[PDB]
Amino acid sequence: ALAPEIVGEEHYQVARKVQQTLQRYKELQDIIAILGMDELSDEDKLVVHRARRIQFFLSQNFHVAEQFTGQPGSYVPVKETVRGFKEILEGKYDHLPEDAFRLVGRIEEVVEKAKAMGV
Amino acid sequence: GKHVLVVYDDLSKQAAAYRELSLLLRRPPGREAYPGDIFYLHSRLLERAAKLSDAKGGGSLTALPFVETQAGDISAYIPTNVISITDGQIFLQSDLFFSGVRPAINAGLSVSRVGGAAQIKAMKK
Amino acid sequence: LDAKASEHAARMTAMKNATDNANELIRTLTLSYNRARQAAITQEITEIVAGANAL
Amino acid sequence: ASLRDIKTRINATKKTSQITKAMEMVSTSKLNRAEQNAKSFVPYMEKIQEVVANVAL
Amino acid sequence: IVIGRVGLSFFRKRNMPVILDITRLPDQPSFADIKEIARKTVGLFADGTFDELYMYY
Amino acid sequence: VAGTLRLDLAAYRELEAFAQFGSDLDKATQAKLARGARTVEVLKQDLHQPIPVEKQVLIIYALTRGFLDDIPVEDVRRFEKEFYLFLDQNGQHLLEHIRTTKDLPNEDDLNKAIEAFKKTFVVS
Repeated sequence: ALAPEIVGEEHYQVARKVQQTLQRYKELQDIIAILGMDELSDEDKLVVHRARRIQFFLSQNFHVAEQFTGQPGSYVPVKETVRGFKEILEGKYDHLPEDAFRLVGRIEEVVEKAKAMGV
Repeated sequence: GKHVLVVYDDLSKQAAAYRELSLLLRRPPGREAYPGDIFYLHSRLLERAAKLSDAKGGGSLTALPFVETQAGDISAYIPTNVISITDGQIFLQSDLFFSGVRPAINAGLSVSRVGGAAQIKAMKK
Repeated sequence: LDAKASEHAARMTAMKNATDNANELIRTLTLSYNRARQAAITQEITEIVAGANAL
Repeated sequence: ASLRDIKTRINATKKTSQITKAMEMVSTSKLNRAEQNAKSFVPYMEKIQEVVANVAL
Repeated sequence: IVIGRVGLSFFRKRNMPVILDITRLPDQPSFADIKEIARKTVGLFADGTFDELYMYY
Repeated sequence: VAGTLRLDLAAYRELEAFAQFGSDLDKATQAKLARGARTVEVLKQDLHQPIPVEKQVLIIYALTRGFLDDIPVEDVRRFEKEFYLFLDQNGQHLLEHIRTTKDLPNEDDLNKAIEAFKKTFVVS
């Protein structure tokens, strides 16, 4: 079902860009573990910076996992998740700490979590 | 109506013993010369531990099976068979053991499938 | 200026040594990989034949 | 070690080796440029050294 | 007086009295890149702040 | 044109590790990197849209003769699409010549047509 004529052009482009970013991040880990982060170019540093946040934002808190997470679950509409990932790709939330993206749901919950953390 | 705790100090050793018996009885072998029903052996054993309902008296039996891995390979045949049966596992690592952290539980690879419901309210909080 | 020249020479030498070490490691790892591959194929074929003639 | 683990190590080491080789060649060119830059400084240093030796002594 | 962030971090981790630094220099620096820092260093000698210069490279 | 295409692609694949160090313009091999990037962009294609052989020949000719060297790599796909439309509109003689003789048209005519399209293309 992941085709432009089924999900829409914007959804398709966002999904493909996310996959491209994650694939690029996968290749960087091998050289990072050896030569450190300082030797990367500015483009690769930005790729790592955004890929980490994307990977954390793909997490979610489930309703049936309260016994494991300690918090109630969330339901996220597809329009909301598309818009949130588009904003992350555009860099609207580069200043947010990457731990604020874990197990939240909607994009506004990331902002609320970071505000609670004191950012 | 009582409560029972059972510890099986090595399930891999009965796996070896059952393999020996099956080979001696001329039953054709499978992976790693193990018989076909090596999974059924352990599943049949471990499914008998349960928490009974109130109509059945409310008794319980709880089990602690043991599996010994080779070189910390948690993805081997018998370890994966046993992991697929139980309600969670506690994985101990030699590298953690020598680095000073004991009892050396690897938090990433350990999990409890009943977690939260099996805790006091304060501990859960 | 002398320090800059020294720094560039040092980087060149260090990266040359690192490349040589990586090549040697690749060679040894490839040898071990091929040994493991052969041992695997042997093990599956032996198990197949043992099961077949067990009937 | 399993076949997958060994293959992953091989690929990672190959990528690292390529990066280090590129860095070596870049540093070689930079060293050549630094040597010529140091060479370009000699006449001024010689002139000022001679002038100082003549005057201050 | 330290030129280079690796030495800067070394001395900061060992809590030593660093007074000057540049921390950012090109691969082929020109004289104008260190003119100000050299001027300050030589001025501090005549200023009476300290009466000795040793330099390591 | 295939031989030049293959040589450019192989040269790019051999130099792929130097892409990070070209950011400060260390040396003049960066032309090869730019050509390889444009080649990779050209070889991409969408689903269920095969291209006629004459159009493939013309786009590969344009790539290998340097007519894409000033187009940003982000615009190559749109350049190819608009070039195909421009061909259907005006290069029918070139397309027919290729279809009939299985050989390239006159170099001067190809260059004139490519430049005529290029002065109408708008860089995004």
